[PDB]
Amino acid sequence: IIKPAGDSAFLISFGDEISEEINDRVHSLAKAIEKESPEWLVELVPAYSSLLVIYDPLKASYEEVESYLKRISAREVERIKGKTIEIPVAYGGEFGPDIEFVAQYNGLSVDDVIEIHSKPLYRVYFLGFLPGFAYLGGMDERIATPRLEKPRLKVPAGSVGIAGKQTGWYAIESPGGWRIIGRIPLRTFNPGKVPPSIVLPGDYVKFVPIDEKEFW
Repeated sequence: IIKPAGDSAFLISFGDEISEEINDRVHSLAKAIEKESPEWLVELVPAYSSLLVIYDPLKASYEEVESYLKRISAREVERIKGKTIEIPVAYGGEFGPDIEFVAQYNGLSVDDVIEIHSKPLYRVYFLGFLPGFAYLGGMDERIATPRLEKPRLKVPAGSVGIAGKQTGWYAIESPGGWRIIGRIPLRTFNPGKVPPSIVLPGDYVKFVPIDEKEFW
């Protein structure tokens, strides 16, 4: 989101949001630009939710520089879209027993847990098999919540939980003491599918709140 920034400069702007996903967009974009090295490039100054771009006005016209940054940002968003798997989660109620305590331990409503949880773009950083679990990075800290004092013996397949600053899900029924906030209806790990998990490390995940009814 792309605005002029004074003398021979533009600011890409994401914007206003201190955020690890934001931080990495900035960085990835600066990188995407550095991959081209356009001949008109003077400086790139990342900030937490923006990137300053400065150009040599003898090399590139203003209108050129503006257009190009619009085009390189389009292609960054398309690259990240291609890497993004959308995951429906029915949050609260029977599907997540522990959501009320997550809210309350953090001083929020349940609806707020749901927005804060499903807002980021998560990175899949590790997968385990047998029992399958997907471990994710990128959770907002306002929903951080320690584990149950004693684990449940049977967590249904698809449970989305929190455990400190981590979120992830139980791919099949298994023990665990993570705070369960929602359940996924997709069979996320399926031996005898190729590949056998729907996300692989290095993929991104977008959780998508659904109701009970387009859960079943």
